[PDB]
Amino acid sequence: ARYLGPKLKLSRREGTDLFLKSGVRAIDTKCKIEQAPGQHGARKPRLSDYGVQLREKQKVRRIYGVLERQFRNYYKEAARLKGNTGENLLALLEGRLDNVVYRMGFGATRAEARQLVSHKAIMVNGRVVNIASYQVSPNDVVSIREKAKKQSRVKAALELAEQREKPTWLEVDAGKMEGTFKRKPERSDLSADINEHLIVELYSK
Amino acid sequence: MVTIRLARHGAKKRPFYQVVVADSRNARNGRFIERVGFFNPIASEKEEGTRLDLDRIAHWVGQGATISDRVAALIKEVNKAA
Amino acid sequence: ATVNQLVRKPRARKVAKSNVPALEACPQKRGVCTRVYTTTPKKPNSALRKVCRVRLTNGFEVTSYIGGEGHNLQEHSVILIRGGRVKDLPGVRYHTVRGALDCSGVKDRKQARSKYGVKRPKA
Amino acid sequence: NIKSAKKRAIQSEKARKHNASRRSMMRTFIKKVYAAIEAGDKAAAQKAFNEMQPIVDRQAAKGLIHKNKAARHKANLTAQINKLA
Amino acid sequence: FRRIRLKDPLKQKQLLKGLVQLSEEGAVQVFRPISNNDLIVGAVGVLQFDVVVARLKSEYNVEAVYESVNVATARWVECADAKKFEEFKRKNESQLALDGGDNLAYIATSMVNLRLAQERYPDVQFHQTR
RNA sequence: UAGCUAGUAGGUGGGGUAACGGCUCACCUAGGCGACGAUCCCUAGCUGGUCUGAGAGGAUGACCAGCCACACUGGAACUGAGACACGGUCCAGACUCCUACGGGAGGCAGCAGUGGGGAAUAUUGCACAAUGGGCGCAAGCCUGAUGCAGCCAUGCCGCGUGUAUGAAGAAGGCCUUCGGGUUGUAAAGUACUUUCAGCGGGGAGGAAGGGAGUAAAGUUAAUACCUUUGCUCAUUGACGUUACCCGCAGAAGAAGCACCGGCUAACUCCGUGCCAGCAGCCGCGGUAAUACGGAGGGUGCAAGCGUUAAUCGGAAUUACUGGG
Repeated sequence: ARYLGPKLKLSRREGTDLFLKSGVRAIDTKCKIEQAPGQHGARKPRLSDYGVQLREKQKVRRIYGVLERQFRNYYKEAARLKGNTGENLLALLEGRLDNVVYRMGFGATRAEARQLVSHKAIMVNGRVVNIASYQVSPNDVVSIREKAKKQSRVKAALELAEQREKPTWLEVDAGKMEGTFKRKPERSDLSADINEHLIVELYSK
Repeated sequence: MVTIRLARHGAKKRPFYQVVVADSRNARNGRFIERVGFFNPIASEKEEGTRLDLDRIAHWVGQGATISDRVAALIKEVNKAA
Repeated sequence: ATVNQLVRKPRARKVAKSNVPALEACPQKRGVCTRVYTTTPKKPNSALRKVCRVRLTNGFEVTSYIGGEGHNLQEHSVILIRGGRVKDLPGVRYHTVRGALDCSGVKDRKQARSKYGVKRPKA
Repeated sequence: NIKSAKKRAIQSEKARKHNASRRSMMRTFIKKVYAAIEAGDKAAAQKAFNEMQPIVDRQAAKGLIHKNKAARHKANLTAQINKLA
Repeated sequence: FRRIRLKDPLKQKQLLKGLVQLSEEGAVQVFRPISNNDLIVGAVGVLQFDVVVARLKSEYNVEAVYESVNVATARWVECADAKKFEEFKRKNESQLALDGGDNLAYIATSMVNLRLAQERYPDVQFHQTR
């Protein structure tokens, strides 16, 4: 299920910062980014259309931590909704529970947030959910139970939440660790860089 | 002989009965005339637990349908003055 | 065009024959596997390819290409037959399954071991 | 086959004479009236019809005849005996 | 004693099942080497004509006439405790043999190999199965 | 496969069917089907549906459900409202078994299980606790249907096999222009945690009913009997050492499979040398192999991964949409 391997080599492979190794520390520059994905990083590829589509797909997948079959299921759930497919797909990727826990600042990295969800700590609407594939409904409230509240691992990782953009579509209390979910995010609000059009052109065939 | 009985739908360890008018010689999930209402035994307190249209049931009582014990208990659940 | 011709004689779809006559769509077949010898291929190859004439259990006489490096076949040792043409031996339309029945696996293989039936390197 | 409910077999044996024997005597009375049809005597035909009518209605009563076979017998036999008379 | 070499090699499955049925018994314990041929019939007695007559049944049709092949001393069954028999499997991976009941004794060709096995120190929660 | 049909086509009358009916008999005429495929051969249970496909279409219809047909083979009738009958009868045939040899018993295309076939498919398990069916006023009885339990990664889904930190950028392997790089925050070390397994304790829900007693209203001459409704008591679980919750201990028990010339994601070194060999197509190997084998590294999926077999799409290469 999980990758559980070189989460720093993937950002070198894609070139952009995938935020897998975020941590308490800032931008590292400790792995020679953009110039060494591996042994043959000095090579310049031909980089065709299917190439940039597959690199965009793997980039979005290793940002959001979703496997291939599960992301194909998310695309099937994106093509059936209203509006357009590309906005719906990123709304479904944001509607994952671990991504909401990550945007709240409850954990430094995304895998740490997934481990915090999994080990009976994250509770939404009074009902504890361990699997990160929970589709977050609008107008919910996420928090941490009292038996797992502030054993320091939420605490210092919350300080990283003071350095992030702190987006509009969700609000954290930061006094009792009780988040509040709100309306669905606009396309022009989430990270401003990733391309849904290559994902649509890949999964259209 | 016609009867009003449950049909036992659902999954394993997840029962969901279908109160339905059918002949006694037909199968439990077999051929039926028409369906009327439903019952869920695991329907602890939420927005809906049991729908039961008493008009068609009274019509089949006017035809001669033998009501089983669970359907009679559902009739005593859907009480005229309660 | 000329739709009345299709009214009289409808457009009959061609029923293309299968590349492997494997008796009503089965994955594998089990044969007697006689006649173990080497076959020199067609013009731009110039090699010596091992082959075996496999009398199947349904009566058909097929000839399957012996894969792998080394084998223990001598007119016997019932094996398993899989489909697929070889494109190097005209007349051969099948392959031998290694790791299957009596033909044992290929000695000292590490890479590509699910094909050719070799186990994981134990040491 | 060995069965606890084999009693329905031999009891049907107990049926296959007796009821059929009644059926037997029923049709012979019917055939007797056909003898009158081969005789030409309308008085003997009426006497035979009056002899066969209550017994064939009794055979229609006891579940052997579905009172439409015997009704057909009464109908066409009445038609024959008043066509002859 | 000797072997199984499977005359009339069609339908090995009657002996790949039906002799494993006899392998649980006190007289017969079938030994499977890795090379998938030359399966050893275990006998504690001498007269293996019992199994040869037993090979002529409803689910037994293969003959396997005997000859002389030398495998010597009894295959002393031993299954050591965890984290330690793994490297014992790794160092001589061509010198193992499956048994009746999924066991691995060592392999018994001579007394000197059993002395090397005792020199190898296999600390074991020992069960004889015999 | 171009002619087929003689109860054949229709009519009158008799009989027969729960019922129209050449369904069946006596008489009369020569009709009836057919190129908008009659008769003959092969194949096939049909359908709602499944898979694929934008749609139109194509294959399939295994599991759920309706109908039909069958119960070792063929034929026949009786009982019964309903059978021309799975666990009913008789006759004829084939195959096992008993015989005291005069004669009889049997039909797993039921649940289990076995021989053989095949590449391929399970346990000779628990109980009527719940539903339904049969009988009984009822209590109660049967139920291999069912509710489950055991096995199989057969398919889908989820979780874990640790997390954070950690440079001497250690040892070993591989490459080298022998400067160094790669494996590699990977491993060792340190600090926490134990999801899931192991053990020890609580513990729902699937449970409605039914039995005894009491009270009230009907019924009746009757405060007696019986029906119905409150109400009191003892209760009804195969699953079940249940789901779920708490506690103990220790990272402790838990990661493989394919690919690396292009299609299509990923590179070198060594060993042969048109030999061994790979391959789904272009194809490689003839002493400097990014294609064979081994080592290292990377990529992809993940308790699954590759190969084989089948259907559809791509294939507008069956063109009705949509070709010449």
